[PDB]
Amino acid sequence: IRGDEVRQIAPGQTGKIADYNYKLPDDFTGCVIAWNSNNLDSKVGGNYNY
Amino acid sequence: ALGKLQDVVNQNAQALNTLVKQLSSNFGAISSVLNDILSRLDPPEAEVQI
Repeated sequence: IRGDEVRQIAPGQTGKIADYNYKLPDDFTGCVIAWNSNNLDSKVGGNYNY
Repeated sequence: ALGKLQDVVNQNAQALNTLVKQLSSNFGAISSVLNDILSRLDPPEAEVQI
């Protein structure tokens, strides 16, 4: 996901991707994991395959 | 003269009147009316007030 929208993906919270793209149950149990990925995924000149 | 019977009716009615009147108090929440509490706040923050 884009960096600015990590903190919305949590049970109970909304947001455009949180609403129409991926949403968690408001009573979810488990863990959410995220980290910076420019090093392995992003390419010079613009990565648009996502 | 008919004090005893009157007292019985008065006490019972005063108890019912208090029980109904207590539905107007928010008890530390932000509104007595349940509908406002459910609507104004999103479901996961509405539940604690409810």
